[PDB]
Amino acid sequence: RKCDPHIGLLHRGTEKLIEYKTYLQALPYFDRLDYVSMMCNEQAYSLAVEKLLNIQPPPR
Amino acid sequence: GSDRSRFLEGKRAVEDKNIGPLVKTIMTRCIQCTRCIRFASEIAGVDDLGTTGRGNDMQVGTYIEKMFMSELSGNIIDICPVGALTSKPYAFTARPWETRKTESIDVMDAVGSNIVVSTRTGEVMRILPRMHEDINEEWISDKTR
Amino acid sequence: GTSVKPIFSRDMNEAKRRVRELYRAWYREVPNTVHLFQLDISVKQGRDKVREMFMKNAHVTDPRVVDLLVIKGKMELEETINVWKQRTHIMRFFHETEAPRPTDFLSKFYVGHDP
Amino acid sequence: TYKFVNMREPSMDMKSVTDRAAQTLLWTELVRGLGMTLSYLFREPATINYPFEKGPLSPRFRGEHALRRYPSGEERCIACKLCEAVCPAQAITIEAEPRADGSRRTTRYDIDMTKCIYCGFCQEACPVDAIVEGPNFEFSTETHEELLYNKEKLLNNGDKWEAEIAANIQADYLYR
Amino acid sequence: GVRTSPTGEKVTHTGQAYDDGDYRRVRFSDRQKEVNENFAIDLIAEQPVSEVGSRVISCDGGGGALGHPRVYINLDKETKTGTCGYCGLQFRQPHH
Amino acid sequence: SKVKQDMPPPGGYGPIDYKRNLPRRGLSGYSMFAVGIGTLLFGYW
Amino acid sequence: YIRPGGVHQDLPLGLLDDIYEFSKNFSFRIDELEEMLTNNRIWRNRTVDIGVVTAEDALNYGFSGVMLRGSGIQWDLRKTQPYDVYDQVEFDVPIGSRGDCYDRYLCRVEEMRQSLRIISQCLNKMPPGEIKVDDAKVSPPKRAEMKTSMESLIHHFKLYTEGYQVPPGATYTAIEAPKGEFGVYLVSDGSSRPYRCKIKAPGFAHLAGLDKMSKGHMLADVVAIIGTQDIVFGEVDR
Amino acid sequence: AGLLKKTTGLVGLAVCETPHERLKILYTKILDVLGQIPKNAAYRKYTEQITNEKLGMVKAEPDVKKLEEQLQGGQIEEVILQAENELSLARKMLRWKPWEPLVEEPPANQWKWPI
Amino acid sequence: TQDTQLIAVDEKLDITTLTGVPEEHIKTRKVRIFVPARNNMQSGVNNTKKWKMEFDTRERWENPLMGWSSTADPLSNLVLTFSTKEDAVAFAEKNGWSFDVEERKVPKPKSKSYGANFSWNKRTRVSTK
Amino acid sequence: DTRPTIRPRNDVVHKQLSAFGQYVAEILPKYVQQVQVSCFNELEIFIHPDGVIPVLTFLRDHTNAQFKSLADLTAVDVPTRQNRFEIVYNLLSLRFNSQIRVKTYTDELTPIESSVTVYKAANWYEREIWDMFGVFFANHPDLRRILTGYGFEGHPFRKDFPLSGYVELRYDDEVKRVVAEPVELAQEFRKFDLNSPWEAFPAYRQPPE
Amino acid sequence: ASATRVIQLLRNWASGRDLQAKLQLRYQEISKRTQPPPKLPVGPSHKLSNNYYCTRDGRREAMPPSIVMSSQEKKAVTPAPPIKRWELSKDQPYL
Ligand code: SF4
Ligand code: SF4
Ligand code: SF4
Ligand code: SF4
Ligand SMILES: [K+]
Ligand SMILES: [Zn+2]
Repeated sequence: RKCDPHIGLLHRGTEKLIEYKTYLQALPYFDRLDYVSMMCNEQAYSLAVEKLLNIQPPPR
Repeated sequence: GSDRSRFLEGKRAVEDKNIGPLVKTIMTRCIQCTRCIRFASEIAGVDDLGTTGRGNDMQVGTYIEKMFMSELSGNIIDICPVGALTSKPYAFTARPWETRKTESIDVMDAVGSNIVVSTRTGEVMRILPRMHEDINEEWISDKTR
Repeated sequence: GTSVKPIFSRDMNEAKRRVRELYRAWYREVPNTVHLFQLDISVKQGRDKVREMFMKNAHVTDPRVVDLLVIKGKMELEETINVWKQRTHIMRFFHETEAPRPTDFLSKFYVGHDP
Repeated sequence: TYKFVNMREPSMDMKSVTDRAAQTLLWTELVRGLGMTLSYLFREPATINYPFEKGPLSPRFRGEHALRRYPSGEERCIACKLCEAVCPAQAITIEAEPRADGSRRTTRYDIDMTKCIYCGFCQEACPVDAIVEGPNFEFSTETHEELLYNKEKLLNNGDKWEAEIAANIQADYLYR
Repeated sequence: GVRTSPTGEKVTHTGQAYDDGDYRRVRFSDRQKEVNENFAIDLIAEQPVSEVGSRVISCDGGGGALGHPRVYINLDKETKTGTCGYCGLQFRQPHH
Repeated sequence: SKVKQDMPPPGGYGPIDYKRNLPRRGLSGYSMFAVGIGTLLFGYW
Repeated sequence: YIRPGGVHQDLPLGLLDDIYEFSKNFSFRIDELEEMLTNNRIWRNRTVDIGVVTAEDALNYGFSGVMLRGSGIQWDLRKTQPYDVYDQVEFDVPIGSRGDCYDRYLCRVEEMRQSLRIISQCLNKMPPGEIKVDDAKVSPPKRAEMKTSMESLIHHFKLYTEGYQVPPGATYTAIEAPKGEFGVYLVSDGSSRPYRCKIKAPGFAHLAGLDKMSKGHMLADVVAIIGTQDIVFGEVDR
Repeated sequence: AGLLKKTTGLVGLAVCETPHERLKILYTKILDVLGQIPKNAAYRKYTEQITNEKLGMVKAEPDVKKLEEQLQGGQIEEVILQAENELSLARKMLRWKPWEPLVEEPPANQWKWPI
Repeated sequence: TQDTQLIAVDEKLDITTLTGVPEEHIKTRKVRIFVPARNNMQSGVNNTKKWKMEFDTRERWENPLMGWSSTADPLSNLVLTFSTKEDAVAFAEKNGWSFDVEERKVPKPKSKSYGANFSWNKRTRVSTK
Repeated sequence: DTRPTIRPRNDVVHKQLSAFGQYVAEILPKYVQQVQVSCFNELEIFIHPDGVIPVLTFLRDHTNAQFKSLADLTAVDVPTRQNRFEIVYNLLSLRFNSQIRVKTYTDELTPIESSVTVYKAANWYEREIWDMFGVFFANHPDLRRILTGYGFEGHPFRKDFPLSGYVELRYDDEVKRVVAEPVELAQEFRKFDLNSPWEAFPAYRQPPE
Repeated sequence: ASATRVIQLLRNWASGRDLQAKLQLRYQEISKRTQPPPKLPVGPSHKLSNNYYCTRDGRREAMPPSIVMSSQEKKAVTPAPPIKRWELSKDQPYL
């Protein structure tokens, strides 16, 4: 009838520790966010940081 | 500044000079801003620092062996924008990005110069001057440093 | 400027009313926690702790604050009711493993460099 | 461009419906499911014989941290603290002090394996290739304290795996 | 070289040895004090000082990219031998 | 010298199959029912 | 590996060949999985019409990725808002039909096949060039250049000690992650460290809608449903 | 019109057998509800414009597919759905009435995020 | 503005009971509002433009096993930034933390002149270049 | 290309987003305080906190907006501001393939109307902002902690909250229980003061005050 | 760690496909684990002239966000032109 999910049983303070680390230092956090799809998380973070920096990666 | 170099030749190297047990000198890092010379001439009074030669070989030092001994000598460590002049007691002890800075007041003399104690791992590492423009400008004595 | 939005109550009396009914719920609940959660502290030994928790923040006077802790206490009651807190979570209120701390200045001076 | 993954209406010819009823009564796709597993049992298993057989690796593999040293014998580390300043987990503790000779070397270089994330950022940050991630990965310990590496333990690892680590860097330094 | 303190504890290259009246030595009994016998302080000493025939010389530590950043040492003082700040190798002008 | 890096062969890699290849096999429904009924009849006799 | 400014280091020599060899045979494994699950009357009974979600309900519930594609909603960030070089590869999005568990599973298998096609295209179209942006202030210089030149050494030191200062501002960038639309709201302040990095997680929204899906469904259907989301609590709990 | 589509694609969206009439009545309802909004308000102007154009396109084209292409709002059923949504939005915006000037200037530098 | 029977709550704002801070760490601490002094090692003033709030340093002992800097003060590495002094003190009073604000020191405007280096009557004439 | 490293700049998207920003500003002048388009073509609308329910609904229902997916709802805490909490709504329009940002402000003790009625996806998001920051959302179906442990005391994502918290956990055999104790780290977090004292970007140079 | 011909027919028939052509075990087709040294190329900014960082700067050409309205007939507009309906895949329209 009702199914309340009690998430937080694995809540690491990722978004809090990210502030205390530099952008390069915060890169391995996203690899540890979703552990079945990994390079996609790094790709998202890299696209965000590149867009903020107004730079583009080489075509290769 | 740029992000690369177009210098494809051999760099220069300058023999180090000794000026006492407080200021370690690696003169090959000197950019010859002559700020130490002006500080010694005006703020410290003693005219023992200067230049030698011309061109790329003109080196900043004392020529003859003579320690830069003054109550305000260690301040040249602050004056040098590069690592040419460095604090000998602090040499190879800590990195700037890791020391916690706590502002305090010197108690050695009675002027009461404002200082910054940089401590890491609960241990005092060095004393730097803090600008006040009334007490100590931005200098401290050697007994304070 | 001096006048700002309210949370739930529009005066201190209504906030005290909400505090009163929250205490009502907690006081009625306590023995159910003692039995259901298989606690070993006496029933009174939990009711007085509810009283002490209510008396802790008895100094606040901003109404919006009072509604805020009313909601927070309601949430803690909600967790306690449908076994969302566990034995360890409830027992945290009675700080058991914590060694008693001293209050006089002399013992603090004897023990370490702290205020 | 998009495709409809499930938009197939079954044909209602007498043959089609007879085949569907035969599949229902005489379980057909179920027999196909049995046949697939029969085909793979008769196939070769993929298990390797550990520890007599080891899964393949690459020269870039990140494992047990180790401090290298120059061929002369002097340690490569100069206590520039780049590795400590770049570790995402703050697993490196460095204390430096000018040695008797005069060279600046770490009086303490501890790396906490229980806090390390094995990113390899330290080995990139090192300007003298002093700290590396060795090829070793079978270094499990029975007690926690054995995973808190000291300078001496890291130097022992460098002296032990030097033959492997030198070759691994030799086969990868050109990519970096 | 690694030597033995009066208690029995081997001193490391950093001059570390627990005091006799120190409880911490309890950790080392039934175990060993992990120390590195190959002392960098000694190992760099017997490396021969190269007789460089130029006023200044460039050291990269050997191996190019395998070594340390290339630095130039000024060999002008006849009373001392120029020592690379990265690897510790010494150099000296041919008797000036 | 020239630059060297991991590259596809000069003519490019071969074709890569991606479509579903679930093969079709087995007799028709009529044939399956006929075989079952014939087996039943033989057993009955 | 993937880092702001490109990638850490280039591919080891002889890796494209191995990827081609693997992707050549991966189609057989996909077909075997299909033959194992697609037409089975047991799987086609525990996943057909089990966990149906409406199109507007899915859109309002914050769903993304497969749970949109699985319910007729024609949306895919790889095509609608292409990022990187996704506007070059050719692929088809497996739009679902009924929105149940079986339709989403079929969608996932077809996404596997289409991604195999994209892998073939990427292998056949690898261009020459470098691996990181040719800017030593956002990407560390090569180790060979660092040990030889002043500026490379200084930039390497500062990047690995301080980092690249990101201009002040805030952005929300999202990509079609294999789960859904994984995004980041990155808020900088002009320093070398982020001010606030919020993570938009498809798993969060999908698990928020678990109760709406499981209505009248039994416990076994709930076991199927928390699987059709591919729920991962590393991403959910942030 | 033409042959009716079997399904609309997106689930839940049932195929509507009376697209033209439904769209016409919804657009007329939207216009009449807008009539209550004061003319100076931008909501009235913009929504009346959009509804007028789309009503004209609905009236002109009798072909369902050509009308779908012309409206550029996906399939027709999506168009009735969004017309209902706009009608409800206008009904609620009658109550909200955002035509009034800004309620309150933000306190000093709430924006300006170099900090 | 806000038409919901907008109530006067003149008494000063206090969230000391809504932050979760324990008993010990809310009055025995002393925050410090100050503009950080320029690092005399460098010559850049970009780090002396934002006020900062910090907490008093507490005991920092050595870990018996390895020698780390063990501490038991949660509010030791937490330093807030503020655009203006008034906002920082508003935050300090709002959270019920004792403060001691130091005014922002500013370098006094000097009077530079190249000609004074080569003066004819004054003592500012330099003896070297 | 002349800019092989500089990210390409699109100006048509900038014009379209600016036009829609003016459109939204004219549509709802009651709540829209300030609209701006970033250099990387992202539009942000700063509204009064009372306009949370109306503006969103407009962006969800208008034919010219059709933002029917709450991608993300988050908050940013800036202590130096009066109303420190800054709630951010990210919306995506699948019909016009466009992303919009609606950002409002709120202090510690001011409630915000829950957007659960408009965006039913917000229901969980709101709880997170309540749990992480403490912003109370009125008219919410159920507000509760969603990430922190049961009985947690505080809002972790607040800036005035140590990253190590105040309480750690342990197992005590005397009480045979997972007890909570004051935090005491073996190695304290080494706070690195890495910030160049030289101005980085002349463009974002705050005028002196 | 090759099956006999009799077995291969049983595996092939039980599966209905040629398994020997496409196996999931890598025998010798893999790339050699030892490879010749690579020579990585240079980027587009490895020039000895006309390489001033002012032109190549990416971070310093990012202006602050442009405000279009602040609190201190005209045809209705849209965030972007409406999406265009996707077309069926000519490769394989219906699965
Ligand atoms: S202050 Fe330093 S850099 Fe300047 S001249 Fe003196 S030694 Fe050289
Ligand atoms: S830190 Fe500065 S002074 Fe020292 S070597 Fe580098 S550039 Fe020269
Ligand atoms: S590889 Fe290990 S030691 Fe090096 S930075 Fe990463 S976690 Fe730290
Ligand atoms: S980066 Fe290398 S040289 Fe620098 S401190 Fe670490 S190990 Fe030593
Ligand atoms: K200096
Ligand atoms: Zn050397």
